[PDB]
Formats: sequence, structure tokens, C-alpha cells
Amino acid sequence: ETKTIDVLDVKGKKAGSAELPGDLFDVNTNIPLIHQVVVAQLAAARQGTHATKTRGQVSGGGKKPWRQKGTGRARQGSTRAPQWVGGGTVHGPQPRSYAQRTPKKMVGAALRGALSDMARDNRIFVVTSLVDGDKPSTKQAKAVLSGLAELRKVLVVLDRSDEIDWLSVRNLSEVHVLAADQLNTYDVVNARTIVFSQAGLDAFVGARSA
Amino acid sequence: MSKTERPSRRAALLGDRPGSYAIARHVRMSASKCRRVINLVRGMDAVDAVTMLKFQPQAAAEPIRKVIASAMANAEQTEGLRADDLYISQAFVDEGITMRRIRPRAKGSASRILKRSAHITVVVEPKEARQA
Amino acid sequence: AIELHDLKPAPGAHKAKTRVGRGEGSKGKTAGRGTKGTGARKNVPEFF
Amino acid sequence: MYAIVRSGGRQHKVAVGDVVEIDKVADEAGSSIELTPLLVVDGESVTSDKDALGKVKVTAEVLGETKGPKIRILKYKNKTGYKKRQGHRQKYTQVKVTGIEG
Amino acid sequence: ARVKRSVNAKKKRREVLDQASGYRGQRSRLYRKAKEQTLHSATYSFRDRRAKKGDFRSLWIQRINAASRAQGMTYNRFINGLKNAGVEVDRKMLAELAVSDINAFNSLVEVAKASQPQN
RNA sequence: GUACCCCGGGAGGGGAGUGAAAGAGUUCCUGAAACCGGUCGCAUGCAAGCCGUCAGAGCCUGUGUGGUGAUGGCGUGCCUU
RNA sequence: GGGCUUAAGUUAUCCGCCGAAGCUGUGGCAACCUGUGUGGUUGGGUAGGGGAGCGUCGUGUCAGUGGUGAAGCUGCCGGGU
Ligand SMILES: [Mg+2]
Ligand SMILES: [Mg+2]
Ligand SMILES: [Mg+2]
Ligand SMILES: [Mg+2]
Ligand SMILES: [Mg+2]
Ligand SMILES: [Mg+2]
Ligand SMILES: [Mg+2]
Ligand SMILES: [Mg+2]
Ligand SMILES: [Mg+2]
Ligand SMILES: [Mg+2]
Ligand SMILES: [Mg+2]
Ligand SMILES: [Mg+2]
Ligand SMILES: [Mg+2]
Ligand SMILES: [Mg+2]
Ligand SMILES: [Mg+2]
Ligand SMILES: [Mg+2]
Ligand SMILES: [Mg+2]
Ligand SMILES: [Mg+2]
Ligand SMILES: [Mg+2]
Ligand SMILES: [Mg+2]
Ligand SMILES: [Mg+2]
Ligand SMILES: [Mg+2]
Ligand SMILES: [Mg+2]
Repeated sequence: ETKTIDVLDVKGKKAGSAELPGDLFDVNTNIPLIHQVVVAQLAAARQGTHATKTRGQVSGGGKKPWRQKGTGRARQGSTRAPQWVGGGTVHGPQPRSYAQRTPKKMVGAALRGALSDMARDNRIFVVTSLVDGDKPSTKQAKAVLSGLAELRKVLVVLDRSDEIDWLSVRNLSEVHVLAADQLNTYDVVNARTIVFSQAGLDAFVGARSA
Repeated sequence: MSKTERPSRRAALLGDRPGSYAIARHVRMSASKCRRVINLVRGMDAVDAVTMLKFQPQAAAEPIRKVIASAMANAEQTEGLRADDLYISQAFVDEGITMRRIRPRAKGSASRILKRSAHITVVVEPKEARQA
Repeated sequence: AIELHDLKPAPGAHKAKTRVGRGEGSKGKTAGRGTKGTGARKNVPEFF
Repeated sequence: MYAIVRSGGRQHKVAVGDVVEIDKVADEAGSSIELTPLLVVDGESVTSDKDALGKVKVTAEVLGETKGPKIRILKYKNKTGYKKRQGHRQKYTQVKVTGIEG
Repeated sequence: ARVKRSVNAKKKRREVLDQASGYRGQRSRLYRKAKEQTLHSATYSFRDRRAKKGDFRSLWIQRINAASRAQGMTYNRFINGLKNAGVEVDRKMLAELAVSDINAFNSLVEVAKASQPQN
């Protein structure tokens, strides 16, 4: 299935039409592959700043606590041995990075399938803009009522071409706003609708396509 | 929870029966040595108990006596009962805080000394409750 | 419409870790090493 | 009047109106099953021959399904580390004897 | 992700100390002693569940012997006679008769007597 | 952060007050186990016991399930090595 | 061991019986193979190999839930291999 389809550019009521090129927005949704890509994405978000002290890094503990023989006590070599209260930790966490070297083709295919899953569910909308003039949150909150204001993702273009739209949707808390060059599988699988801006869809389609 | 009659010492020692009680907490005497006298005093008439404890050679007889007297006094103030028609219905000794100390022994050794304490509880009731 | 909670791996993709020395219902006590000797504690070099 | 009857590798002494526990059968509650008689005692009269016991029918009514006691098995041998935990219930069929007709 | 052991650890301790809730001394109070005793109890109970069959059969055989010797027949001859007569009443029901219905047992003794080889 | 009253040399307690809660009273959130006891039920002073297990009377309870359990059989701990 | 020659001793022979977690009966569970509508075989186990799971903590998402009472602790009545 690679049929390119036509969707209604809206701007509230009606505008021109926009193509969903099929090579993306109509491909197989691969659940294992999308799961791998999303897990890798959530692993790359990990700070990984967890460390513990081994028996050599704990303060003191240099000298033998008592003699090897004759005391009637068990043999001990240090006060910071791991079985001591206050001693070192054996296999505790140490700082690490969790980012995975996922192949590019897999990431692109997973984003494609995630987009197609809801292009076939008719949850993708294209608008010219969400706001006229200055930055209201009320106006584009009214405008994003192409569906229920719940788990929506607003795809706008650049950090400057849609400054007004970005600042408008910034505070909705049920809207995740992305630039078209930063489209990722996690935010698409998380979204219940995608609302592209016209220029955002243009940027995404031009960046990656056949 | 949201239930009535929060637990109390009176409800567990007497439970709507006439009578009273007293507790001497943190008595600097071992629980076993207090029990050696409490076993004598349990079940006896209260006035007989205090007069006998006046003559008991043991050191724990002076704390326990006071507790009994206090219990009697309480019964003479919240219940209107007289001292001569009260009997020691219940009596027990629990352990208190035990302090740790060191006694130096021979050859650089130190042995442990435990300074034990006791809580003494005495519950008195009218003599008519002995058979009821 | 897949949503994030319906993403699951392929069957057999994520094999469970075998945690050793966690009781004798599994590889417990000696943890697969046997008793005594060199192999009980370190390893043997392959050139040896 | 009573009978020694057999029901699934076990024998029971039944009388009319007796609630008896039987090895599980495939029959629904309220159905009427038949127990094969091995002896009939009517008072100073004991039926024991096969030809006469073939005539006698013991009929009972299936009450429901009961459970045996819960059994904990813990197989153990010292100085090996070997243990094996297991459980058992052993469901049965409760039955009410409704007739012993010669 | 540091985990504390108590919440998971106390479950088996509560189970074992509930299973040891009539034992004498340390066996009913301490989890380690109670665990040793429950190992022994499980071995004993598994063994005695199998030995119960033989124990009850021995008791039935003794009672049948006693009841058939009052009628001048030994147990071996009584059992052989019931086998030859075709009456397949097992020793459990035979003992139940020998206690509760002694007249039926005596009639069974007569049946066994009439079915002996007599040789 | 317990006025005041009672027993007491005090400690402690009993009434009372504050507080939603004081068995949240300064040893103060929660308050486990070992361990220490008071009370009640059963058993226990002719008995040889890895302390259990199976069979099992009696008593108490019956919240018709539960506690204890005389007596009979069987039965030499756990781990390491 | 008691006791046994009035054998309960040795011996030959005959007729019965007892006796295991063996075998059969009945009721569950499980592994493998097999025609793929019969079922058959199998299921003691240390070192050890393989397979599949319980519980604890953190965490994405979804659905929630909690002073009309969460966690934790402690009873009783149940449940599963
Ligand atoms: Mg050092
Ligand atoms: Mg060194
Ligand atoms: Mg430290
Ligand atoms: Mg000196
Ligand atoms: Mg071990
Ligand atoms: Mg070793
Ligand atoms: Mg060796
Ligand atoms: Mg080796
Ligand atoms: Mg090297
Ligand atoms: Mg090798
Ligand atoms: Mg061995
Ligand atoms: Mg082992
Ligand atoms: Mg058998
Ligand atoms: Mg005040
Ligand atoms: Mg409380
Ligand atoms: Mg506290
Ligand atoms: Mg006696
Ligand atoms: Mg002996
Ligand atoms: Mg078998
Ligand atoms: Mg096996
Ligand atoms: Mg093994
Ligand atoms: Mg609510
Ligand atoms: Mg928690």
C-alpha cells in the first residue's frame, strides 16, 4: 500500500488541498520495529547519572582491622569490605549512557509507519495557521478543535516561520508541538491527532520523500 | 479508623467494671525482682497488701506498695469506693528501658552490665467482684 | 491509533536474563561452577 | 436395608437418603446415576451372588462437585539442595442415594 | 533503583511460621528452626499419606480376623473362601460389617465356609 | 507543649483540659520480629521425647469451625564438604 | 526380644494368606512422539544443560483510584501446580 492521498487544508473552514505522498503516510505499521525505535528513543533520554562507591573508594579502610589469627573473630581485611555496614557497594550502579545505535533505515521506517497508522485513521489535519497577529493561546485553543483537545501534536515549521503558532500552542498541555525536522516515532505514536501547518507539512515532505 | 471507643488502659484492665488502676513506669529495679513481690501481692486484699509490703524485706516492696496505694486512692476518687473493700484484682510487671554500662575486667577486658527497669501495673476492684 | 501501550516486542526478541546464585530453584549456590578448583573462582587462559 | 456398592475403584455402604462422596463422574447436578451393588443387607437376609445382585439397582442423584483437603507436598532430601513444592485438591462428586430396589 | 528486601522477604517467613503454629519451643517462634521442622513435616506427611493405606488395611485385616475366628475360621481361609465364592467385598467394608453388622459378617463367613476346597 | 485537682519525696500515674487524633505528651509519625509478661481454654507429676507426621478418644468451643490433645504406628537436625 | 522341642527347629511336599511409593483399579496434572477423530510412551535425581514463570523497586502509556482513608503492619475467611 503506497497510495498518495489528498487531505483538506482547513484554516478553520476551507483552503487548498495537500498531498500525503504515500511513500510516507501510507506504509506498513511494523509494531516490533516501532517498539524498538521508541525504546531506543526513551533510552537516549536517560541521564544515567547514578554512581556508587566501591570498597576502594570508601573513606578509610586501609589497614587490617585485627590480626588474621588468634582473636576468635572472623578474618577481615578492611573495615570497608562490602559485608560491613558502611562498606563498599559491590555491583552498584556507575554512570553510563543508554543511547543505542539504531540504524537510520529502521528509525525512518518506524516514523513512517507511525504516521501511516493515523493517516489511515484520518487523524491528520493540515491547516494554514492557528492564529492571526499576536500570540493568543485562546484563539489556537479554539482552532485546534478539529478533534477533542487531547493528545494532539502540532507540526509547525522552523523556529521562526511559525513563532506565533508555536508560542500560541506552547501552554496547552494537551498539545505537543514539534518542528517538522524533529518528527520522531515516540511523539507520533503518543499523539491521537496530528495537525500540520501547511508550511510544516511542506518542510516535512520536502525533507524526506521519494 | 472511623470507629468508636479508641483503645485505653481502663477498657483493657477493667472494661466498664467498677475499680481503678495505677502504673509506675521506669522503676529503676529489674522486672524479675519486682515480680518476686508482685506474685505475692496479686489477688490479695489491698489494705492487707500494703500492710504486708510495709514488712516485706525485699527492696521492690516499697515501689509496689506505693503503686497499690495510688490505685486505691484513684478508686477513692473516681469511683467512690473505700480502701478496705478493695482487692488487688490484677498485678503485673513489664520491662522498661535497660541502660548499658561497662565493668572493667582483668587483662584489658570489659564485661557488659545491664541496668534494667520495670513498669509495675496494679488493678484494684471491690471485693464483691472476686467471685462474679 | 496504535498508542504507546500497544507497542510490544516480537516473541523471542527480548530473552530474559538468567540471574545466577539466587536459590537452588535455579542456578544457585555454586552458580554453575561446580565445587573447588581453579574453575570455582576465576577462569583458565586459552593459551594454557 | 443397605448395600455395599462400588463406584470407581472404591466401595461404599449406602442407604436410602445417604449423602456419599464419590470419585468424580461426568454427570451434572440433578442427574440420576446408578451404583453397582456388591452386597445387599435387608435384615437377616444377605444377597451376595452375582445373579441376584444383577437384579438389584442402587440409584442415586448427583448433588454437585466437592473438593478434598488442600495438600501441600514439599519433597526434600538433606545435603543436596533439592526441594520440590506441589499442591493438590482432588475434587469429588457428592451424591444422594434415592433408592435400593431389588 | 535500590530495592529494600523486607516487603518481599517477610512473605515466606509468615507462611512458614503459620505452618509451624503448634510446635514446641524454637520450632514455633524462629523462622529458621520452623523451616527445618516444616521440611521434616513435609517429608513425614508425604510418607505417612502412602503408609496410611497399609496401616488401615492392617487394621481391617485384624478386625476381620477377630470376627471370623469367633466363627471358627482363620482369616486366610475366610479370604480364600470369599474369593472362591465370588463376593468381592473389600476388607474396608468387611471390617465395617464385622464391627457394625456382625450378623451379615457371620452370613458371609458361612458363604466362605461353603466355598472352601475342603481338601 | 497538658492550667487546675488526687496518690507520691520524686519518678510515675489517675481525673481534667488542648487538639481532628494524646495508645500524636516531647524516649512524641508509622510501631514488625526476637525477647519479657498478665488473663483464659486444653493438656501435663509411671514417664525415655531430632520434639514432627499419620491414626485418634476426651475436654473446651461451636464464631456447628476452631483450640488443645491422652493414647497407637512411623520417624537419627540444617548447611558445607 | 519374649518365648519355643506338646516346635514356634531342620527337612520334603501340598494348600492358603500377609507383604512395597512394584503392578492393577479409579480421579487429577504434565513432557514428547504419532496417525493428526485412537492414543502411545514417559514424568527419582547431585554436578550440570535447556524451558517457562512468582514476588520487590523505579519507569513510558492508557484506564484509573485515595481522608466516604493510600502505603506499611496485623487478624479472620478463601484461592492456585
Ligand atoms: Mg584503601
Ligand atoms: Mg591487604
Ligand atoms: Mg557510605
Ligand atoms: Mg590495665
Ligand atoms: Mg545453599
Ligand atoms: Mg565451596
Ligand atoms: Mg574435587
Ligand atoms: Mg572444575
Ligand atoms: Mg591475559
Ligand atoms: Mg574450556
Ligand atoms: Mg551427599
Ligand atoms: Mg544446590
Ligand atoms: Mg500398597
Ligand atoms: Mg492547656
Ligand atoms: Mg495507635
Ligand atoms: Mg512511635
Ligand atoms: Mg501420667
Ligand atoms: Mg526403647
Ligand atoms: Mg508406579
Ligand atoms: Mg524429574
Ligand atoms: Mg542441577
Ligand atoms: Mg475520589
Ligand atoms: Mg511504594
